Amino acid sequence: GLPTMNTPGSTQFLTSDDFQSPSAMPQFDVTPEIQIPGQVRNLMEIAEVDSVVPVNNTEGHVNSMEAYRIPVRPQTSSGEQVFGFQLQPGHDSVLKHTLLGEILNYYANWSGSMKLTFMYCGAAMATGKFLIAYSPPGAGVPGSRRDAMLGTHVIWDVGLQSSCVLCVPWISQTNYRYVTSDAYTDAGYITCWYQTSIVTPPDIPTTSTILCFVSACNDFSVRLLRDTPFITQQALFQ
Amino acid sequence: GLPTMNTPGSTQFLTSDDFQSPSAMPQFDVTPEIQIPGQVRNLMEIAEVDSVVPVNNTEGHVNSMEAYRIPVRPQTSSGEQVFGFQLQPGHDSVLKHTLLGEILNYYANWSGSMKLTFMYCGAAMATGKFLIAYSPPGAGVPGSRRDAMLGTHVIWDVGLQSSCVLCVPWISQTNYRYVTSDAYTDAGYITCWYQTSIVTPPDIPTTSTILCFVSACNDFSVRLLRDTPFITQQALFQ
Amino acid sequence: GLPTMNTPGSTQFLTSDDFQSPSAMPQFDVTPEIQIPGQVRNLMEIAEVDSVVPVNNTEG
Amino acid sequence: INYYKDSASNSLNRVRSITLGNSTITTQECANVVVGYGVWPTYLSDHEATDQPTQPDVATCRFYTLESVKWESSSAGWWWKFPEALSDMGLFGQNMQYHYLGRTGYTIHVQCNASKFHQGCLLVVCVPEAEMGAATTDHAFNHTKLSNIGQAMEFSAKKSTDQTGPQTAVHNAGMGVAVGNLTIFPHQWINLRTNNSATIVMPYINSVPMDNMYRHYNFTLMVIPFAKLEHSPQASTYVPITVTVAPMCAEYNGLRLAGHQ
Amino acid sequence: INYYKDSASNSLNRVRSITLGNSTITTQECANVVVGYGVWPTYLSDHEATDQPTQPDVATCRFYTLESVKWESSSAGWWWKFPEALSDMGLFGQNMQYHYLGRTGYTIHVQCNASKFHQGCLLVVCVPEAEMGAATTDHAFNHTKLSNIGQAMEFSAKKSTDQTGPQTAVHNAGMGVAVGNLTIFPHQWINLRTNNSATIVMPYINSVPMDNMYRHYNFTLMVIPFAKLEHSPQASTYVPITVTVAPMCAEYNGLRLAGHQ
Amino acid sequence: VRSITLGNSTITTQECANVVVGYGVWPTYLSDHEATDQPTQPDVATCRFYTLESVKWESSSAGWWWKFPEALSDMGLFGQNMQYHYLGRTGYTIHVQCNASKFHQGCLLVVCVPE
Amino acid sequence: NSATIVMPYINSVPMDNMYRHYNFTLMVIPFAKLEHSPQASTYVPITVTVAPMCAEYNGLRLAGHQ
Amino acid sequence: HTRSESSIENFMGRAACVYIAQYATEKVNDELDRYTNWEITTRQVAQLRRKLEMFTYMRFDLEITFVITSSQRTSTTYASDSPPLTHQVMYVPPGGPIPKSYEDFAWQTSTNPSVFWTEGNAPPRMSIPFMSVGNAYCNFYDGWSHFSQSGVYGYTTLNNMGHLYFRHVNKSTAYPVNSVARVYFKPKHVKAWVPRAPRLCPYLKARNVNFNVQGVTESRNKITLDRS
Amino acid sequence: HTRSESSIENFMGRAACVYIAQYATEKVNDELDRYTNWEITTRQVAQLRRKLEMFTYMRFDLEITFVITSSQRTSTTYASDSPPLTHQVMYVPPGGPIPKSYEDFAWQTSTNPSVFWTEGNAPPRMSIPFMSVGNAYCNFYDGWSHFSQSGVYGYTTLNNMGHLYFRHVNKSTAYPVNSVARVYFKPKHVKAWVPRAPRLCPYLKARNVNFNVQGVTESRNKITLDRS
Repeated sequence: GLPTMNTPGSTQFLTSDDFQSPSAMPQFDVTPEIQIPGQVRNLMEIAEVDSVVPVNNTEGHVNSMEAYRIPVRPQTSSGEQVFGFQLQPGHDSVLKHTLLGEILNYYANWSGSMKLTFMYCGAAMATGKFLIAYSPPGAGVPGSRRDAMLGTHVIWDVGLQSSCVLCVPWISQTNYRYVTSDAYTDAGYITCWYQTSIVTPPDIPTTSTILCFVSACNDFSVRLLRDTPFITQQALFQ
Repeated sequence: GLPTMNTPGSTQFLTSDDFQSPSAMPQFDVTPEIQIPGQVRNLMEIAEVDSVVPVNNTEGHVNSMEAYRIPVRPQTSSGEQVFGFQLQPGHDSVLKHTLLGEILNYYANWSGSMKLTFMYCGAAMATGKFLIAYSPPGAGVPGSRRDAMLGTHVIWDVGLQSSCVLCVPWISQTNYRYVTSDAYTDAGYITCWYQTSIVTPPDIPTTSTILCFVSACNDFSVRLLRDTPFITQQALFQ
Repeated sequence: GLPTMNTPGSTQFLTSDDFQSPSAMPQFDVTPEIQIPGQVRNLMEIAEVDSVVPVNNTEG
Repeated sequence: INYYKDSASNSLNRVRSITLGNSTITTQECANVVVGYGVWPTYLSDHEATDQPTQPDVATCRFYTLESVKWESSSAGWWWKFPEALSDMGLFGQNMQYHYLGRTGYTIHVQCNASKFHQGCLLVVCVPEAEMGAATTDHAFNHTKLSNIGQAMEFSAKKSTDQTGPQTAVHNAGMGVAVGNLTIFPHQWINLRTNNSATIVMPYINSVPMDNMYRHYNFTLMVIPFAKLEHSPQASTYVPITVTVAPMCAEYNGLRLAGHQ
Repeated sequence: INYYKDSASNSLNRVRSITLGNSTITTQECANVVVGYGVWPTYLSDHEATDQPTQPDVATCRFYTLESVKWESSSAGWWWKFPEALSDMGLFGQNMQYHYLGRTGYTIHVQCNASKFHQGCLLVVCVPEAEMGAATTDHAFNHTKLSNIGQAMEFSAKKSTDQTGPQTAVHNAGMGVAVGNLTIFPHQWINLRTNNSATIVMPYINSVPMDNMYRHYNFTLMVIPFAKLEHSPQASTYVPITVTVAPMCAEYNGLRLAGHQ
Repeated sequence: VRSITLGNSTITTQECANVVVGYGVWPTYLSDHEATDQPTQPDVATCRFYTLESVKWESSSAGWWWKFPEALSDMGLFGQNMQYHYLGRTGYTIHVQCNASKFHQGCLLVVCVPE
Repeated sequence: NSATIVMPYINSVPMDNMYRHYNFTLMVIPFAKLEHSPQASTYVPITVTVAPMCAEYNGLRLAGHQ
Repeated sequence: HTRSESSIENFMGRAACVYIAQYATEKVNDELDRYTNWEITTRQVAQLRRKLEMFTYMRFDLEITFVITSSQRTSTTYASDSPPLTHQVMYVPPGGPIPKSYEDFAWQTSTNPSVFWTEGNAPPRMSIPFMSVGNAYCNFYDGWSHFSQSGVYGYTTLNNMGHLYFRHVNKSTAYPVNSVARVYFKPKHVKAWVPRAPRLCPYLKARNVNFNVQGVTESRNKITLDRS
Repeated sequence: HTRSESSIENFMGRAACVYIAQYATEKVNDELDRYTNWEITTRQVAQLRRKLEMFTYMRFDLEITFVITSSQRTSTTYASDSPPLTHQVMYVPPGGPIPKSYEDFAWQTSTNPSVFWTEGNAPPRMSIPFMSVGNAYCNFYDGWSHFSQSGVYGYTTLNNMGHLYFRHVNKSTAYPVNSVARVYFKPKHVKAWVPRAPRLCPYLKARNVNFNVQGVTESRNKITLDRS
């Protein structure tokens, strides 16, 4: 017959191989596909969808609904911090278990602009302004509003609109950042600051709630598929 | 020679494989094919053919010809049941050993309309009407003629015609039903009811016979070929 | 290289197989065929030829 | 792409009168004539060979009448084996002994009438190659217990215990199947309510073009009652069944001395 | 280049009024109507089969109002399972018992108003195939603890210890996920600052064209407060939430006696 | 011989004998000239052959009567639509069936008296 | 052996509440009485099979009929 | 709904075991024989037989695969080092000479198709064409072998395909080893004729259609169903 | 930035273990059984399950590869010389007959797809098409098996794919040898529908969605960061 020669790499099982195989049930008539709403062709179209971030994860708040509620209230000295978390999607224990972070944890690289949507769930007669800043990694994390006004910020007035959008841009020295973050590729810091105050009329409760949502913009991308470091089983589930 | 690489799945024997093989007797002259009547190209053309159903399979009637004879007779209160069986072709012990069921038992899926042909083998001077209903699975099996008139039925008068046809339609929530039936895919219930009575002149015997025939319509189809669960041998037949 | 897959029936010796094989003496010059009378192309052309039948085969 | 030169080495391909000679039958009300597996019995073509095939058309293709059989209440059924039941039948059987091979089609006309006050249903079926099993296993049966010379071999309601006979349990058809599945073979139901007769035209069914018509029963005719004959006791009792067979396009070859040793 | 003939053997591919029948809803200030996964509920096509599908258009597609629920401070959330909460609802539920299969879309209109001096945020979401886990593991629950006949099943703030009920921990949504990730399902946020209502139009979501509407909850409607209801103690206390569902393009088949045993 | 199909229901035996239609009028839907919202017409799930209880014909039988739409009260989805609705309108096709042998005799009058 | 009458809607109004008004009645009256031989079959049943035709409704409210 | 799995070629075209041959290296018993023969028949396994006997006449082409597996005989010691075993299957045509014993010269043939196989490789398969003197394979023959209607009644006279002879090519092993060769038949190019009723009663022998009596269907309690 | 590793076919199209079957040559214990069965499910390994259960409805085509490795049982002696072991995997369709024991005749099938493998070769793979009576694979079924809402609540009623039966083709070895066959599933041609939230709580069984309660995210010290 045709003289062949076995190259190295034959008779192996690469688990990510792409080879054909003989069918077990030949000439099988498959039932027809039909219209089912919500066909997903790509995992990034899931990461587009917003999901509310458990910012208030200070135990014991993580076992209840209070982890999603950021408490705001009138102040006596303006310019103080509401919340702030390291921008490590997939690694920081704030938004790692969100819908963006749980998709990111199946990979080892990420690159794209993130979008933070905030929503003031307060009284309709209550007003006030907030400064939502984002500082690039550099050195270091800012420690005041006068320090965290020199980067990228938006000034959200809750009297005008109930929802704000802070589009965190992609300002990096690489093309990709790792999910399990290190000192090489930091991504920066998100903070929020009281611009003026919360000014309410009487007969209004003194404590309110902001929810924070995370999603991915159209330039988001992933790479280097791996196993997720969340689920650990020992034996076969019976 | 040509550098090759063995993929996984080589040097195996899949018993449903489709591979060529060297011939043992080459250049062999085969005797010519001729005209023989009754060439079968498909197993469904056998399941088209009717076959009489052993409806009266109450032991000891299965060891004699009486299992194929459904006894009808004049009544004193109209609206009573003659026969009734669960529509499990291949699994119900009424028509599993028929010509449709023994073909269905070689598979694991079935889909199509069934056709029931009944034939009144009574006296020529005897008359009467029957209600042959079919109720979709739902809940549950009907228990009266007033209950089993609300589905699909035909009213067969044995004075006009000696044969009736009840075409059981395909009303299912899936594309296919299993042969070895379960609670997921029930197929319904066939019943028969006395519409009025059997009215004979004198000098006629008081007991008659209906035969029931089963076949398959043009929309019948099978899938997932397997071994039949009827024949069991231990050693090689010598 | 080209990914192959061994089907059943490989590495066997069917004695009525029809496969090529590498030559032992390559580029060998064969002496020419000539005219020899009585070339037989088929065994049936031998069975055409008559032969006398031992009908009287009663020993001895 | 095929690698080999032999096709064993490829992969898979994934009122009414019917006159025959000087004979006619009646009554047929233009009801039903079943023709075989869709094939009308014709003569052999020239592609199947093999001297000169002998075709006695008019003197053989005629309606022979067998012996009548009694349909009682406890009748299980009967069977005949052809071309053995037409053995001593006129000039059809004289041509069987003098010839080596034969080939024939049929038109079996079973007739059984009763009044309007009778009831019962017959199944007239034509089973080709009805290889019957043994009544007593591991003991082969004689040919006379399978089919005599034109004599109606009857079934039984229970199992047999004959050492050298066939197994005559009628709900197993004598073959090893269910008797209710016999409708794939060419057949016609006799209903005493509406039919009174049955006429099936059978072609030649074999794996060879011709065959010696002594050592191979080409097909059998089973007449099995499915609904038993019930009548009033003051009615008529003797209800006979009569089988009227005619050959169709009979051919023969191999003319030698008269057989069949 | 493909070597085989089966596709299993290939390689990888690398102000405003909404009227339905004799019913209308208010108030909608032309704010937002969410339609499903981008799909409006229509009737079934002819490609999916299967007799005649019954479509009682006007007498069924109308706004049914459920029982109202109290939104307190310590309210974890509630859920309803459809088509089980519309069981005893007019002529929608009479057609469910008499028919084998069914198919329907919805338009759920949840409405909850308060003053300008109130606060709190609701999440009105429509989860398809919300398979709930067990409260007590290795012990299956009853169906009455999943969904009663149109009765609002409520969540809890802590873990349950019921032996035959679902796990009603609201921060795990009763399913096994994080409750903050419920925004991929079709939903709308009720903000008492700016919304006061929510209207989602849901199509038919299943893996089959039709389905028996008793033994399969097609989807559920969860109403979960994320920001709790806080008001001044001198304000109004009773803040009710009302669910107004209407079927859309309901079809049925398999007409038999009334179910559902 | 002749089959009459309404929904998933058929009747037999009819030897193409006689079908009486009303006062010459076939039951149709209402026109737009008579008004009055939207009239509900459950076509297939209601227009089907319901079978009542059978009655014994003795020698000393004087006769029977049924009143419609009261005899179809608990009949499937026809009677469920009667309770939920204020007004209604329907035509009928009453099929009375009573067979006997050739050795019987007797004559019935099947009549439809309005009001 | 049978009788089939198709009846239209007969009333003085286009629609009517189908509880407090019997629109028509079906009388089955034997004029010649059923006589048979005593050795024949005795039970001779009569069966009524009615189907509605082009049924319409209006006025959708709660379930009646008080 | 393409009836693809209901065609004849999808129904019959699947490998199924037809005989299990057993042979050893040492003739401990008369039965192993140190070699084994098998006349070709398809009436010894019920599952292929019921597929074949739904039709009166077949015209199938054939593919024959063997799965030979070996296993050591039970002794007191097992430590050895042997070269791999070579097996030989010699298809003997009908009427040809047969091996009378081992070490015969009939295994060194000149026209009989034979195959060789060393253990560890792929299972050896060969193809056999339509082997008949007629125009079809008769699954049922309703007649006798002799013209006087005597001798043999059944399909056995028309089933004449030959023999398969299994042996070990290696002369001796240091400890005896039993080999088990499982013959697998895969029909192909199948044309069927005259469909027969499916067999009810389980088989009893291989050369006849003998049976014991059975009921047509297992029984139930009543003839009618009763529940609300 | 082509989103190539974020498609569904790159996400699911990778081999992952789904069951680890264990069977021996000697039935030392009831558990080995000398053979082993496995009803096909994808809810026994967490890593493939969390990939599958991000979508409500799947339509994946399948490829099944086995990695069978053997190892001797611990005895006092191990010196032997055996022919290579041959393994058999017989996919039994739903409702078909099962082997009741070893030496049964259900292993000598006629329609069940089976595969054979001698140790030392490439790992054997086969493909199985879309095996469903509906139009999708339901990863979650929110309902009951019976019409009266009883019996079984969950996805188990719609997961009906069959059994895999593992055995040794060789009859006997001179010392017992345990075989471990690791089934690997590789989805292909995957179409997904209705994306679900990713699972938070670790699984507990294979036939339900039961869970224990967990927090949504591990906690931190404060809500604000503080450094210059």
